[PDB]
Amino acid sequence: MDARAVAKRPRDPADEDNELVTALKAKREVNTISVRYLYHADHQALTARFFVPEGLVEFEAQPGALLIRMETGCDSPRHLYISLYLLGIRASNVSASTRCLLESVYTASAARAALQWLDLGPHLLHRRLETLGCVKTVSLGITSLLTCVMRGYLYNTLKTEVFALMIPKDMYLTWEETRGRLQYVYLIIVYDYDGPETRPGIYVLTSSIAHWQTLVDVARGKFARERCSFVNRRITRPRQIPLCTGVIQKLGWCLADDIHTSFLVHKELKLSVVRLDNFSVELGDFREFV
Amino acid sequence: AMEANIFCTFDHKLSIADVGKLTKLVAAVVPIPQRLHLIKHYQLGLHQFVDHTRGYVRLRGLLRNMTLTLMRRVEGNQILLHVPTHGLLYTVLNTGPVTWEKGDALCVLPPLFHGPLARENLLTLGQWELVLPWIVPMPLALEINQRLLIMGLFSLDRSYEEVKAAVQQLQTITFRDATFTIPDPVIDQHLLIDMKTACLSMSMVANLASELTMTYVRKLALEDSSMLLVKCQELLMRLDRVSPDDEIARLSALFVMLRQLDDLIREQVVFTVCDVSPDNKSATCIFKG
Amino acid sequence: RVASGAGLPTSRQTTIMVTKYSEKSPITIPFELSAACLTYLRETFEGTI
Repeated sequence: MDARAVAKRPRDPADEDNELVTALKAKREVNTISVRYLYHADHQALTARFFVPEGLVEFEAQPGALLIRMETGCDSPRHLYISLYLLGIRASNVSASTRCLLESVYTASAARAALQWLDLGPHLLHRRLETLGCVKTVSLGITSLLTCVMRGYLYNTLKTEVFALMIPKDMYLTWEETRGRLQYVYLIIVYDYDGPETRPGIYVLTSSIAHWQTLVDVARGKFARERCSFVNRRITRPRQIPLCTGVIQKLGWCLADDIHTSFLVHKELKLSVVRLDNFSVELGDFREFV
Repeated sequence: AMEANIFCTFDHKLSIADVGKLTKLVAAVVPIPQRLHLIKHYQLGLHQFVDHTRGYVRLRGLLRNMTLTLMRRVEGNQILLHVPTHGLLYTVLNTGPVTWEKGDALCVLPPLFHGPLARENLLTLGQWELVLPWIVPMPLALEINQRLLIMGLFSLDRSYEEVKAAVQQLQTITFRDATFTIPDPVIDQHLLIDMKTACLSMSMVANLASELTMTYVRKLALEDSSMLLVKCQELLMRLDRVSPDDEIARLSALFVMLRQLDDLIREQVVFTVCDVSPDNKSATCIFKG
Repeated sequence: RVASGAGLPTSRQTTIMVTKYSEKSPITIPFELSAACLTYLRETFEGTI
């Protein structure tokens, strides 16, 4: 209220002690727990913790990968957390070699159940997919425990190691030869409304464009064939209601200079990926366009 | 090391048992009409916006421009409120009647229940009654908007029996262990002005699209430069089987009916769940505004 | 409680408050005093052995 209260210097957290230290220090006790440095205090990245059956955690022992919860019309397992790589057996964008590689690692019980559950409803994918973000640790049980990162950077405890977001090479897509100082990342689902299949193509775009209209005006200019396919299945088959040719959600943002090609090896299966070293996750809703 | 907190008082003689009724509502989001610092309790919740005359979706439009605080602490003679900022996580109580799960995209809707119900024992005064906005996940919100709008579209032909059985069908909804039912927007065979404006705007934009677009794309075929444009008028020809200032007026009224529908056709996800507490009473959500 | 391993379900803070009550059980054993005894107890008579 006085001059010194406003003229007080701002507060720094590392200078003052923790709550527990000054709580124990008053009543004069010491216990076997070391409390002078408390972990995870200076961790700006908002995280969580999710369970997953063992059938999905292949290509997941490496830290850093997208994680999307998929819907399931049942009651007990009605939500299921699948990785992006296990979604690779659904994208028509994926070539045959990479598909036969990564389908030969998910030969367990629950992986094919999610594969069937994607192709059994009357709805599309993006009416059943909900993004959760990126993992940073596993636990490796028979029911493995993951720690996904909701908003912020990806790092180890004590920040000694910056985890990197991995995306497979087939889903990667750029629309400029000159990347800016920054480029955001987007998750693109674009549906092919052709005759025998409505199997969509999954893409992850790294663009320097921020404003959403200035993204969709080139999204139409890059996916024109699927727009013609949508209007073609509309004019060909009436009494059907197609919708949402392309769906785009903002995944996060990167630094536009650490993006480099790498690979992950698991069960001696080399898969060429794109490595974004300093990725900050910032999720968004599945925004839909035509 | 205090946080920015908006203090709300109470003017009535709130008893001890009424405070004990209030103390259970810790993580319950309450809207605020205007970012003041000290506010009376008459502007805390939707009961400043209750209108028997006006409809429901007008409250949905008026909930968009609010400020959605959280009850930080309840004590004597003032209540703490915490304005959330984008990026920090907060606990939210499941004041809505729908179960939640990990990672659902949460949205804020005006409550479709009001007044007498077996679980609507809320914070009440002699004239004040605290009412809470509903917090439901995103596709349930989309589905509920579609159900109420279609049930508003059947307001005129309610005399028939197929339409009545259709209203009985659309009024209920099955969800994850939910036998939930909504109220009908029509009462006593006449429709409220909010729903009437909504269905009128939608019917007007549908009628103007069915009128103008054939002429405009037929004019566009002379300056045609993409094959996507010639094939779209082909389905107009398939489906079908003036003063210029009036034409400008028609286009302007089309865009007016488009502008008067953004309160229905879109909604912003507010919370997404990091963790749900066991017994599903509360959950921990990051903010997203 | 006890510390479980990694990933196993842990043990949370538990508060339990119970309340013991108290019953009641009165007793009564009456006794009669004859009117002859109460007459010859407090009242004084003539001086006879």
